[PDB]
Order: sequence, then structure tokens, then C-alpha cells
Amino acid sequence: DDRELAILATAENLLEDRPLADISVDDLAKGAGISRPTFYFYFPSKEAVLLTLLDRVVNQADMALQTLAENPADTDRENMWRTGINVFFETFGSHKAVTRAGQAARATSVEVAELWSTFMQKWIAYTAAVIDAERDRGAAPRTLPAHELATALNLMNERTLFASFAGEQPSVPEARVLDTLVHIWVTSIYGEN
Amino acid sequence: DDRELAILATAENLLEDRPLADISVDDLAKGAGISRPTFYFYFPSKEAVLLTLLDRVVNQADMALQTLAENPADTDRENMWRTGINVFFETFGSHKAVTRAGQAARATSVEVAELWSTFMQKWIAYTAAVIDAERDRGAAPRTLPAHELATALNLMNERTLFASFAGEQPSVPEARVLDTLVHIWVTSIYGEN
Ligand SMILES: Cc1cccc(CC(=O)NCc2cc(O)n3nc(C4CCOCC4)cc3n2)c1
Ligand SMILES: Cc1cccc(CC(=O)NCc2cc(O)n3nc(C4CCOCC4)cc3n2)c1
Repeated sequence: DDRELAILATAENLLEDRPLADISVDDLAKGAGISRPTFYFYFPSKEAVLLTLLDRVVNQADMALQTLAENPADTDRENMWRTGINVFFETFGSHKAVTRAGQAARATSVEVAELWSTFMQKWIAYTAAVIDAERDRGAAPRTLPAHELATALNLMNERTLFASFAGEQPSVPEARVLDTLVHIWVTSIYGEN
Repeated sequence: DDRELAILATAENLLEDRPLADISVDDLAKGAGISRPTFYFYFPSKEAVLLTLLDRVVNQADMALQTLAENPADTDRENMWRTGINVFFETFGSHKAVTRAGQAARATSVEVAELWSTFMQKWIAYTAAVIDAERDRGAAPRTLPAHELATALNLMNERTLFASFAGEQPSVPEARVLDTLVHIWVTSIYGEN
């Protein structure tokens, strides 16, 4: 456990500086102060190490969103959506290396693709349930199917946050991405059509 | 040229059935009715073949959008945005195998990442110029910076169309994705805040 956490911290450090393809099991064992065979006790592969790093970051974001859902919802509609989107901005934004490599690996790894898909379904279904509540209370108009709207807005957040964090071209500057997403969620949820 | 087009058609056919990683230069030469060394005359690699397939599809979408921009803009604002988004829905939707492999390769290939980035900058800048025109004429309110709004809506279309075409979970059904994107573009462009 000592040593497991030591391997994980070494992988997150090395991913800040190069891809997983460029990090060797030997690099990971060296950093964690264990032998290579001792590494293979804790993790079947460097790929299994990334999968565990991603699982921790995804669960941290999920647990923060549940925390927010526990307490009452803000009496200001725009602020209620900003606070929830900010959970993802801060959590993944605090773990950009893990995030970047995580997204790369989804094309590679069925396990990584499956983890990402399970969490996105959970977050889309929660988004859809809040839009349905807003429509029930008379605050939001009955336009698009709620689940479809929730799907597109969640995919937009995924691609846009990732582009900002990786500093891709094109991308919204990190300092502008929360305002930009909140504007699009609010106008599309409350907007008549 | 005969033979180049024959290699390209074979690669698009084989990509419908498996990834590029699972297609051999020998597979491509076999399909096009040439020898392996004759293949290496036309293309340095199977990767170079994908890059050429993607370039043709991207240019087809770009040339269709220029066609639409040539003719006057529809007197119905919602229809003007649907027609333009539909260019991307139909073009990439007619070449799903190339699209799917194209997106996979961006993590792999600097050349593929660079081609995709050049076209997205062009499409975002055109989107931003139409929003600016709409604001100038008094039709759209001056909310978010136009280029930032254009960036987020274009990234949303990228991730959402690709998820629908690859049938990922989660995804908007292909039969619902155009209505869903148009709703979000229109409410976010014309929506007061
Ligand atoms: C309050 C409230 C009420 C209702 C719903 C929410 C949830 C919310 O608002 N946003 C959800 C959300 C969902 C996602 O699937 N993602 N995915 C990302 C990517 C993760 C890391 O790569 C880049 C971004 C962000 C994100 N956000 C909140
Ligand atoms: C009329 C008018 C006035 C102003 C602007 C437009 C342009 C428009 O409306 N949409 C642009 C647009 C841009 C993109 O960068 N993409 N990227 C995709 C992905 C391509 C293949 O992978 C999945 C989708 C679609 C797309 N669309 C049109």
C-alpha cells in the first residue's frame, strides 16, 4: 500500500513530462524505490497503473458531484449549473496529466473506455434528472428530449475542458472555459424554441 | 493514379471492417491488385493512406460549406444554422470508417492532428464571423465573445457527431443529433443573458 501509492505518485509525476508510451515499468519501479519484479506484484502493467490513476480522479469528481446534490440547490439557476460544472473543471484541471493520458488510452484500452463510459452515463442521467425537475417546477420549457440535450451538453464539456487543459488549437482559454460552458448550458436549458 | 485511387478505395473498404492497426500494407496491395513494392511507390505507409483519405473528406466538407456561404443566407435563422451543420452531418456521416480511424490517428499522428486543427480553426472563424454579422444586424445579442462561443459549439459538434457515428455509449441517436445540435447553437447564439 505504501508502495502502491508510491508507484501511483511516480506515474502521475512522469505523465506530467511525457506520454505513457515513453514511460518504462523500469522508470516507474525506479521512481517508487522498488525492483521491477516487486512492481509486477502490485500492477500487471504500466497500463494498469494509468487505469487506477484515472479511476481515482473519476471517483473524486463523482463524489464531489454527489456532495453538491446532497445539499439544497441554489435559488439562482445560473449559479446552480456553474457550481456543478466547476466540479469537473477543478477536479480534472487539478489532474491534467492523468486526464490527457486517460483520454489518449480510451482508443487503446477497453477497460479505460468502459470506465469513462460508465461515469458519463451517470453524469448525463443526473443532468437529465435536474432538467426534468426544472421543467416540472415550470422554470424550464419542454423543448428537446432532456436526455438527448444532457448528452450533447456533457459531450461538449468533455471535449472543451480536455482541449483547454491540453492547450490544443483550437481551444477556449482555461480562464474563459467555465463562463463559456455555463452560458451554453443555461441558454439551451431555459431557452424557448 | 488509376492505382492510387484503387489503394484509397481498398483502405476505405477495409476500415469499415477493422482498425488501421489490423490492416497490413499487404492487405492494401492485395485489394488494389498491385504488388507490395508497387504500393510503396504511391504511399510511404498505411498511415499515409489514411492521411490522404482524411484530407479528401475534410476538403469535401470545406468545399460544401464554401458553396453554402457563396449563395445568400436563408431568411429563417434556425434553417441557416441547420443547413450549415448538415454539411458536416452528411459529409462525415457518408465516410464513417475514415472519420472513426481519422479521430483515432490524431493521438498517433502529428500530420493528422495538424490537418484536423487547420480545418477546425477555419470552421470556428467562419462560425464566429456569422455570429458577429448576426450581432451587427441586431438579430443576436452581444453576450459571450463570438470566437469563444464558436469554439465551444464547434467542439460540441465534433465530439457529438463522432459519438453518434461510432454509436458510442453515451451518444445522441444519429436520427436525433442534427435537431439536438441546432437547438443548442440557436438558443446559445440568440439567447439573452
Ligand atoms: C449542478 C449540476 C446539476 C446537474 C448536472 C451536473 C453535472 C454537470 O454540471 N456537469 C457534468 C459533467 C459531465 C461530464 O460528463 N463531464 N465530463 C467532463 C470532462 C471530464 C474531464 O475531461 C474534460 C471534461 C466534465 C463533465 N461535466 C451538475
Ligand atoms: C451556416 C453556417 C454558418 C456558420 C458556420 C457554419 C459551420 C457550422 O454550422 N458547423 C461547423 C462545424 C465545424 C466543425 O468543426 N465541425 N466538426 C464537425 C465533426 C466533423 C466530423 O467528426 C464529427 C463532426 C462538424 C462540424 N461542423 C455553418
